[PDB]
Amino acid sequence: KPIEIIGAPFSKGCPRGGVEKGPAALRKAGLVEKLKETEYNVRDHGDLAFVDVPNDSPFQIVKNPRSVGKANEQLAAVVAETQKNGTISVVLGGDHSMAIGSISGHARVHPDLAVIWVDAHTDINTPLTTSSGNLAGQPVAFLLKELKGKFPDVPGFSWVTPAISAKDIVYIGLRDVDPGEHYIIKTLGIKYFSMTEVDKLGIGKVMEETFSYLLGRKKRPIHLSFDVDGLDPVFTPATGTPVVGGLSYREGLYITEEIYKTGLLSGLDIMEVNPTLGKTPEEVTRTVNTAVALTLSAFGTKREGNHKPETDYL
Ligand SMILES: [Mn+2]
Ligand SMILES: [Mn+2]
Repeated sequence: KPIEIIGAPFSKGCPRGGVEKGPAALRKAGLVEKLKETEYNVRDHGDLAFVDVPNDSPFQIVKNPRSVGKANEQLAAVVAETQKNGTISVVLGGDHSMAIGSISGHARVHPDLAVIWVDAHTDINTPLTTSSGNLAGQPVAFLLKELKGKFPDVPGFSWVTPAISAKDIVYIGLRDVDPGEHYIIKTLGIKYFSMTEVDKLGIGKVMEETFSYLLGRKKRPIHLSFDVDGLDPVFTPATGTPVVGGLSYREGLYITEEIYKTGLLSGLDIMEVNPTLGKTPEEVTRTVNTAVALTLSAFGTKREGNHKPETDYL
């Protein structure tokens, strides 16, 4: 099964800049080369070039609506294209607003996909509930069928068509949810494992329940959207919205190892690595290293070890 790396150096999803440098930082560590050592064939699509929309005025409180909408429409096309050729798409973030295009394009080919969203945040604010207007905090609102018509049509997103229902997504790692967002996830009956549930059950039981919920009735493609801020800031400090009390490095790898074992990974997003936000060079190395480790883990690298078949090592 082939892999296609797609860079999304974009940061208009938030006011802070820097996350657009994420793809470069990840590639610098040798991510592409390391992936080629797994049992997957790897193709690098390179980084997408995003055309900035001039005079991109704010739609009400929403910032950079047209630019974000355009970047995501382009990403959606690329991902849909790769999915059509039966390859696994891997999007290297910039900001999480890019999940709109990544998941939308993925859903065009696999409408029955299930989403596992690892994040400290729900990123489900709507243009009407957001207090900042940052689209990086509203991705899920543009993807859910249940929220269609719950907010005004935003300039640059008419191409969007709600990909999944609130019942096809599972959140893991939540600990910084706005009131409006909490109201939404409760009202919509969305399945989630906040840090409270992770502490209660243990990451082992969390994954067990996550798969039983999403795959119990039918096996289907999995789209893993991973926000590095889902892990505690002591592991992934170089990110824009760090929140204390997060998933450990170990828990993060456990998630990816279990997802690899399902053999259902169809799409993956590695988002929010902002190289300009490390307080030191090492904080960046630390963040990039775990983002890289998570990616390789999603593709077969196991902590117990690995070895190539049909090879008598002795
Ligand atoms: Mn996020
Ligand atoms: Mn986040």
